[PDB]
Amino acid sequence: TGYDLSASTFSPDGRVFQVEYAMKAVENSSTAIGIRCKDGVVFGVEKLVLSKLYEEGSNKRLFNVDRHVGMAVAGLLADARSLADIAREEASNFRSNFGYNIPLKHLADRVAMYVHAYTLYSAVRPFGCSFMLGSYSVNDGAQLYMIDPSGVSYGYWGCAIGKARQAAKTEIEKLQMKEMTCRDIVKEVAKIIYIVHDEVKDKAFELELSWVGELTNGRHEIVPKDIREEAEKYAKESLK
Amino acid sequence: TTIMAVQFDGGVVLGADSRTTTGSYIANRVTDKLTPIHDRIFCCRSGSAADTQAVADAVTYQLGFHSIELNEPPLVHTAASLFKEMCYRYREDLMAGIIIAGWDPQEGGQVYSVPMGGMMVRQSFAIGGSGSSYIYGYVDATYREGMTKEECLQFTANALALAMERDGSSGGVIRLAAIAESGVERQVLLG
Amino acid sequence: MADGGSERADGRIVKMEVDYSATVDQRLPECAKLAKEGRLQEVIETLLSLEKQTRTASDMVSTSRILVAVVKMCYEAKEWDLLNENIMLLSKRRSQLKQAVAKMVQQCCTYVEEITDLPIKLRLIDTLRMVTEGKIYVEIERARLTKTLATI
Amino acid sequence: SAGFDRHITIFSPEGRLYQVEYAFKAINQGGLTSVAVRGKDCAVIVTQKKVPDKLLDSSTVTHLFKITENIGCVMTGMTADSRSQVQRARYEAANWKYKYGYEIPVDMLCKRIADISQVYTQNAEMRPLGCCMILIGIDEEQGPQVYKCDPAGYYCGFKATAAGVKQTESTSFLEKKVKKKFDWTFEQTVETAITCLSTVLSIDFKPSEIEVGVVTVENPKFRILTEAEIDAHLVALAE
Amino acid sequence: SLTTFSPSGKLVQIEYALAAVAGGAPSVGIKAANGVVLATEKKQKSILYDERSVHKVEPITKHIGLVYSGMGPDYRVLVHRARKLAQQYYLVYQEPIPTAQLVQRVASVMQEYTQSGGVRPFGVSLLICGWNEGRPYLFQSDPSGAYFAWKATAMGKNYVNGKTFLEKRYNEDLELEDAIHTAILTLKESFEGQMTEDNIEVGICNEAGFRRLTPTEVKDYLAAIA
Amino acid sequence: NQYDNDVTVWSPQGRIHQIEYAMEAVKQGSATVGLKSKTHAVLVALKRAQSELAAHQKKILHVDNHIGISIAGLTADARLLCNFMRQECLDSRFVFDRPLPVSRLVSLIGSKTQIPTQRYGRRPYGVGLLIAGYDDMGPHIFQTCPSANYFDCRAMSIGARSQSARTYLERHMSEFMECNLNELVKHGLRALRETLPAEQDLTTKNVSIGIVGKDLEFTIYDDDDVSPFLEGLEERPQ
Repeated sequence: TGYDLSASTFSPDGRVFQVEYAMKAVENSSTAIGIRCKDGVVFGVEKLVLSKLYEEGSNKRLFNVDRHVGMAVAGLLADARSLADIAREEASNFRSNFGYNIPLKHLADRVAMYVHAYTLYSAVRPFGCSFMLGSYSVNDGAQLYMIDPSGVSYGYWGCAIGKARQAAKTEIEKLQMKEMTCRDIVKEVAKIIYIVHDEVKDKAFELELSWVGELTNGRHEIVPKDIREEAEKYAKESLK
Repeated sequence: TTIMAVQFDGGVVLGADSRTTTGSYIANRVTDKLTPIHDRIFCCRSGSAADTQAVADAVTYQLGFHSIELNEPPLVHTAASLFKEMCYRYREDLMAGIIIAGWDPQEGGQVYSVPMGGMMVRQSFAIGGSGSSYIYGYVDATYREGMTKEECLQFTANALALAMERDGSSGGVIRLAAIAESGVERQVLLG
Repeated sequence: MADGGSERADGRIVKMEVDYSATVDQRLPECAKLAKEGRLQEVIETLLSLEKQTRTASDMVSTSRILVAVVKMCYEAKEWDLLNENIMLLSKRRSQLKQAVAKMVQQCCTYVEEITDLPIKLRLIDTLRMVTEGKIYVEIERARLTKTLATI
Repeated sequence: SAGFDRHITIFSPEGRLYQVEYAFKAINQGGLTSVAVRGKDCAVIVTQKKVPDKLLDSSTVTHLFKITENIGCVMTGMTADSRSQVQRARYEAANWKYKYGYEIPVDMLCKRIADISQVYTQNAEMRPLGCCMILIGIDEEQGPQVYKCDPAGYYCGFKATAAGVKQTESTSFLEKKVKKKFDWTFEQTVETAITCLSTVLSIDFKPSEIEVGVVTVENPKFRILTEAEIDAHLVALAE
Repeated sequence: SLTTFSPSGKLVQIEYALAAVAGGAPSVGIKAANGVVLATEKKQKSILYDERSVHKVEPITKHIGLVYSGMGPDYRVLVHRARKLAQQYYLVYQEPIPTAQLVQRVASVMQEYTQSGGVRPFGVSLLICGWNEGRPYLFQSDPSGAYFAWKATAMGKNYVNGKTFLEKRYNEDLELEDAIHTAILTLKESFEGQMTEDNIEVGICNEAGFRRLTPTEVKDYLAAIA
Repeated sequence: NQYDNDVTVWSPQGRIHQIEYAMEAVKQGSATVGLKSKTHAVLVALKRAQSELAAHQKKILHVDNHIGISIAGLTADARLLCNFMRQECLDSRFVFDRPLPVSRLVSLIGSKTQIPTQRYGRRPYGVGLLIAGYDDMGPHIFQTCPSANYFDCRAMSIGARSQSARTYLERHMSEFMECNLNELVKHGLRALRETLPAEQDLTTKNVSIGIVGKDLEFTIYDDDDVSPFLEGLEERPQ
């Protein structure tokens, strides 16, 4: 209301309204949470079918950036695809220049600088994405990071991105997060996603769960969720 | 000329002659042929001088900048990969006999070798220099797996002694370097 | 904490009755950190109230019985360090001070009449701190009026 | 006034420009406090953390950024500008080390960072990196140093130094405190830093919220204190 | 912005930069018979600041002094440009550059920044001086690219008042010491009441070379000079 | 509404309306329908003309030996992405000496159309791609959008009044999976005969069918191998 056009200009009270408007763009996006255990990091995304036109296995927001790192994006999908390609490129340069796996702090700092560089100038807009970054290493343990649309990148035990950002972490934080291995945390994330928004505004949603840790020996892939089928036989027991 | 690096259980031990010559005249009688890069990782050079000096300065730059940005002590294999890239990129113009050694907290003492081509390999001991062929003759005779520090010092002492004695270009004085978890130990011997 | 102060109080109920006031020295960091934790409204204030009332009994047995004026300065330094690790903005945790110093100046009332006026007036110059720096209260400063009347 | 709506970096009438004096409170949206003190052969940084979450970590909330092995810093303001400024500082210190063969003095580094911010200010079509930076380091023949770098590109450096949110009050306490001519025997420095932040913010809190970065002419390496010795200093000033 | 003229007047963005110069810290500079005296007025905001870090009086070569009245952050930039340019002249000709050629090239640089259309002008007015070939000089520039030649002048707050004192006080014939005396007089006319060994900062230019005076002799001289 | 001019500007509700306007520009193309069986993928479009005497503007165009696209919207961007498509096909056909999987090609299409949707100085591409192909795992029916958010389906339909087509696809998507080519194609035109107003009927010259098969190369048909496809019908239920 006065000056919020360019991404270079300041306000009479000193903040950039472009960055705020891009931050609350992801607020309308789907709910995506993440949490780590003592030997791994678990992702989970509330994903919704439009009406009946999807195929249940298209456009998966669970990407796979490096051999041990993947994203859990939410927001504008194509911008997240481009950012995932940039992250693949950065891990490519590191693997080509130093001969070992990228530490997640350095990767997150390069990605944060790339996002900040798209927030700086006036020709371009800030990104409309907010994503998660998990990892595991034998000499480092489990690491879960978090990048906002502005470019502030730091670490968590658990997080949530979407509508129910507070309404997930209200009952995320009552989890005994340290003493659990991630194979419990699979159905834990299942119940957390299943709590929020069963039928209220939309009609139907669908669950994806990504999975990295010591049990994959350092690999990162989606769970065989059909194996052990841990949502629904507990989701039907989570309504009471 | 003649440079040498032998690892043991606790750490590594380096060694070189000095005697940088040009043709048949000695230009310089005593030389720091081995070069600190980080506080725990060395490299010792041979071949041409300006090539290895410029490469060592740029590697010191890149490695110091990278290890400060990590806020962690660097790896040895990292410096070996950096020397590999810079050697391989200008093999048309460089003559580097760079041998990387150094103790590491994660992986202990390691020795890497980069000859005139630009390949990188891990070894338990290495030779280098034009007058290294001879102690390369008997380094597979006298060496024993699992030495102590003093056995490595006496071993490389006899080695660099005979290399300096036999080759015309080699000679000068013996410099040693001992890298372990404890400290960096340089000394100047003759005998 | 709530139980954190309940333990200290519920334990020390005989630790000073006949046992010397050395378990006080064994309980000084106890009450100190109990106040430090400092529950918002009433709980840890009730705990500190029990603690300072046990300390009033300790005053009866040491500062009102032995009257050293050094044990008085010791209790005052105890409460001093306690308030050094405590805000007391009238932050619903001040019974550690209000009625504590109320019974302290009642001790003074019993002191100027019984103890030599010099140790009690030392206690009084310390109560000067206790209120003039510790958010002076009306009736506590009515006791200040009668105590400067005692100085008269 | 404006009028001109101060959208780009031009000169307004009588006579100032409004972009940089809007950038001077991009620090103030950080919600954070920093204090530096130089008394004697030591130098002390102190800065608190605002972590409301138990799910959030504690190691990676660190604002003390070890620039080089003898130079430390602390940042306030927004985080992205701060971290990018820190990597520029590290890169240019490494450039010094490559070009000139020896360790950079802390003065030239602040000059170079200020010049980068001025070039970001002189040419338009770039945001002027709204974060403030305080540096410390030891130099031979000059002792310790404390410097401040502005988002405008105005470096300065001085004895008792503070920037953030509440530092009119901090400099009021440091005028009312650095006026008596006593020496500063390193625990005098730590005690005055803790108590100046303890009088500005008036909290008197656990040893787990503030971060203390020190450098001393006995070990010129930059050094971040541990919870045990922070607790030791805090109860050492507890009377 | 900077690309188009007014209906009748002048370049408003240069006039505003001149106003920002006139709103700056005061200074005075006097050309005498044998030397040139420069003097600034450098007040710290608090009692905390150090007076050994930032320097107003700054040499360009060993015999060329230069002060300003404006913003240090632009001052240092065009100082560094003048450094590199003077060393390029000394590369080309192997001879220390004359001050007129310095003022030409510095004016060319400032003029190039006054050209269109994204960069702002400097908010800096210089006072350049030097002792080239016996006769010393004094050259004032401005943000507009122009330059002048003075016998004695001032820039900053109350430059009009200081200049009307300079017209009355100064003359044609003095020495360097009498020049410093009248310079600290006309700077003391307009500065604050507490003027110490650190609030001022004075460099001179003898024919033997540039000399930047110390706080020792500055405190010795301004210890109630009149 | 004064923020509603360029691609760069985020809205105060976060919805960049240039993307919405490009979507609405896609909504004014011709109707087209693509749907696959387990072994054969068929996409059918609708032709139009400028006048009676003129020929019809074609929609199904060839790309590669196993790739063919439908289209709706602009034609300059259509041929631009066509040339880029053929180029990236013959690029990998040169280098790897294999046919391309479809998914990486459409990821390259999204990465191609990303740049004109984020920087300033290019418009988002008004484009209506319906892509049929064959990797090792059978037929694929992908669709694109000017927002580059490409979808995979089993049967889609884009263009003007294509929603009744979608209702038909809803009530026969279970039936689609089993059948061979002929009744599959006539399900496609039993979507197209509801993409039309009821007072006129689909003739020969206005319809186009392109079949790609697991052993069958991609082939376009016009009126003459479509006269076999147009018989085998009844009237609409009037």
